[PDB]
Amino acid sequence: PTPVEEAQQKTIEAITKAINYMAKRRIGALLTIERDTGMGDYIETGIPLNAKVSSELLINIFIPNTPLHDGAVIMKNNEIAAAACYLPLSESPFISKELGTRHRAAVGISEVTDSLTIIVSEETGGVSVAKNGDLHRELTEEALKEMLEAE
Amino acid sequence: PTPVEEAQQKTIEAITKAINYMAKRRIGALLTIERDTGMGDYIETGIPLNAKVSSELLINIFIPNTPLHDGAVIMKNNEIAAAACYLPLSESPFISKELGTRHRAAVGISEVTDSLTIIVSEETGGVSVAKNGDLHRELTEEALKEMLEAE
Ligand SMILES: COc1cccc(C(=O)n2cccc2)c1
Ligand SMILES: [Mg+2]
Repeated sequence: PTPVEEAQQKTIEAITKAINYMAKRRIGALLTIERDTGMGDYIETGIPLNAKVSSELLINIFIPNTPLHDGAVIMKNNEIAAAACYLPLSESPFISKELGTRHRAAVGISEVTDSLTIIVSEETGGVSVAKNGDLHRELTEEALKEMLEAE
Repeated sequence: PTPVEEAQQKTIEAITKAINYMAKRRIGALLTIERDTGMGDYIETGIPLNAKVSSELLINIFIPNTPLHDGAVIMKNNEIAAAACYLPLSESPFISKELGTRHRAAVGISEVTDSLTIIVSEETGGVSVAKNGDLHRELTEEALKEMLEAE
């Protein structure tokens, strides 16, 4: 594999390890991966990080009662661009009624970009992904990893 | 002021805001600012960030009982280079005997570099600075700012 491909694999490994840990601990999380539609307008609403990705940094961002935990992390390739970002809220009727703002924000950004957003529920620990206006819930660890690899 | 001057002042303000937050909550912290002596060997022992400085990120790094909080943050060229870094423990017999390994690590790096290290005590929330092999204890906010500006 090329350096670009190896870097992508390392970033996938960092994301999945972080998400798997937050799911086990019921740590709510909202992580949007920019794709070909630029998300600068949303990145600029958060706290700039421009940080190398690591599982450790991803988890710490979302620890409850901390400055960075409310709002979305937006990643650009192999960097965490910003945290505590605003995303627009979807009004889609296909969002389970019991779900809160993180899931609605994820679907919302997925309606106006080609990004992939991962959500961890603080209520159940369930992991979901929003893409192209659809929310896919209750993902296994294997399914999430495959989704990211395909992305 | 010049761009460089404004950037230095912004970073000092971000540091002092984070230190004040951790002192109030008695969150142990260890933050070393690289100066003329290169610290790459110590940076390489931690988790790479190369992140923009913010008080928010500093606070979200230093969360008790997290891997990212286990060691020193090292700053270089107005960025957070890495977190959870190793620093050498001082063997000086002239450090206050009630202080533990955090303060000995700060003094230790200050014995072999021209860096400035800030320490927040998890026992008391007291703020200290290590430079040139000495520990300056029980600093006020004004005292810490003066040290950062002098540095
Ligand atoms: C010690 O419990 C914690 C608490 C918060 C964050 C982490 C962490 O950074 N990781 C967990 C698995 C890989 C990375 C661990
Ligand atoms: Mg299902």
